Amino acid sequence: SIPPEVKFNKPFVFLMIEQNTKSPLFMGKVVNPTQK
Amino acid sequence: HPTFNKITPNLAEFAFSLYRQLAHQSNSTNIFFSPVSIATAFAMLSLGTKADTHDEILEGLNFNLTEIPEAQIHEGFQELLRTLNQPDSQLQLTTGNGLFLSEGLKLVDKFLEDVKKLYHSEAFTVNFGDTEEAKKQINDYVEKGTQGKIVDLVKELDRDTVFALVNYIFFKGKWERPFEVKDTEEEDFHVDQVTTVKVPMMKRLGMFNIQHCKKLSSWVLLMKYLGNATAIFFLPDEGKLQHLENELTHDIITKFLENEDRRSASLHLPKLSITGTYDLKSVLGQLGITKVFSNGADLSGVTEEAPLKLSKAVHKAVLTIDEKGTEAAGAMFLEAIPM
Ligand SMILES: *[C@@H]1O[C@H](CO)[C@@H](O[C@@H]2O[C@H](CO)[C@@H](O[C@@H]3O[C@H](CO[C@H]4O[C@H](CO)[C@@H](O)[C@H](O)[C@@H]4O[C@@H]4O[C@H](CO)[C@@H](O)[C@H](O)[C@H]4NC(C)=O)[C@@H](O)[C@H](O[C@H]4O[C@H](CO)[C@@H](O)[C@H](O)[C@@H]4O)[C@@H]3O)[C@H](O)[C@H]2NC(C)=O)[C@H](O)[C@H]1NC(C)=O
Ligand SMILES: *[C@@H]1O[C@H](CO)[C@@H](O[C@@H]2O[C@H](CO)[C@@H](O)[C@H](O)[C@H]2NC(C)=O)[C@H](O)[C@H]1NC(C)=O
Ligand SMILES: *[C@H]1O[C@H](CO)[C@@H](O[C@@H]2O[C@H](CO)[C@@H](O)[C@H](O)[C@H]2NC(C)=O)[C@H](O)[C@H]1NC(C)=O
Repeated sequence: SIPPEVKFNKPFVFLMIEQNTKSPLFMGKVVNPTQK
Repeated sequence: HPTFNKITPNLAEFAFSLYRQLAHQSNSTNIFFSPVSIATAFAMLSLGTKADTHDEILEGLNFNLTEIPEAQIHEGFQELLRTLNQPDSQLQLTTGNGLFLSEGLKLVDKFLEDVKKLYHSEAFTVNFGDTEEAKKQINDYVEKGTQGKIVDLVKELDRDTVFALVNYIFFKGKWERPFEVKDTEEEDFHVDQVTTVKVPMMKRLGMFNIQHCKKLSSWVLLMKYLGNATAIFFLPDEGKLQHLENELTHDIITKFLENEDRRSASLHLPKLSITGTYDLKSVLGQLGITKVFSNGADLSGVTEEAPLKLSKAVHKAVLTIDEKGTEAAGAMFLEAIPM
């Protein structure tokens, strides 16, 4: 596909960062988004 | 000049290293923490610590005491916390640190002053004889701070509790490049090789800060918030999930953060609500933090009346990502009892 298709349709890691300090606010891993 | 980037890389490396412990626990469950909510709780505790048990804490947090004097780490934290609780005009972010102390306690008036100054902490007198009233009063603080997102932090409060150290963090910010709701459409998510979950998937076709590192074997997406926050997503190549996790290192993050080059792409990513609710004791154990959770524990920095120890280290965080942004909240709970 063009432009190429980037589907987050599987377990990914993510994290949130404050810019000024570049300090790691939150870090996560999503294995299943229906498991709360 | 500034202090937060004297501690930042140490935070960062802690987080990851904490992560890998959580990920070693179950491969089957979502993880979500706030490395800052955790880390600052154990440093203003460490103010009240001495010898071995002090050292493990600080050390445990990825600090290397020979290379950095104790006194500077807290100056660092004093700065980090100042800077987080600054008024970003578009983004809302708040942290707070609280002590809840039994009426009967007499403290080392220095330790008190230290936490008040450095970690800008708040101090409350309670009566831990009325367990349910004390439980209430704490959970309100966290409810009030996390604006209603974390409500039951402390489920089981111990009868003989001498003090509680609680801290929170609250984040609510918007995308710069927000999703158009009309496009959000239910698709498949492939949890496991045999489990398949239907999810509302947000969609945009545009010019994103995306790239792919053969290094990480991943795709990497950077989403700015309006204001002084940024979200970073990593999508590992099939089979390379564990690789991704081991490859993560602070400096790699900083590299990405300096890149601002956009690629066009077709981006589908889920809308999210998860939580993580942890009893950290076993995890911090592997990270080498034992003694505070032992009868070896020295907390003579706190009070002289009795030898204290730490009984519970229980953290909770909650994520919500939608098309307009994200609201996330975490909190750390530490309870201390006599031997
Ligand atoms: C978390 O980590 C886990 C690994 O620790 C990941 O899970 C593992 O994933 C693999 C995927 O390949 C699973 O295997 C599948 O097994 C299906 C058949 O199941 C029977 O036979 C297999 C052995 O062939 C066995 O593992 C099963 O448990 C079950 O048999 C049981 O076996 C034991 C031991 O002999 C026996 O005592 C029991 O009596 C017996 N029966 C019962 C009822 O218990 C296969 O059909 C699957 O094949 C597909 O996938 C293959 C891999 O791609 C592919 O090559 C094939 O062509 C086909 O497409 C598959 O092999 C594992 O069972 C599973 N668990 C473990 C412990 O290994 C998990 O994905 C991960 N989760 C994350 C990251 O989210
Ligand atoms: C502070 O950090 C340094 C660098 O990581 C540590 O020193 C190195 O440690 C490894 C493992 O023991 C040794 O193989 C290296 O030779 C050390 N480097 C040097 C230059 O000596 C150091 O151990 C840390 N401080 C403490 C007290 O552990
Ligand atoms: C994110 O943080 C920056 C600081 O890096 C904020 O900018 C400062 O804002 C004040 C006004 O509130 C100015 O008077 C300062 O000069 C600014 N810059 C610096 C370097 O201190 C900024 O407002 C924040 N949010 C956004 C949306 O930019």
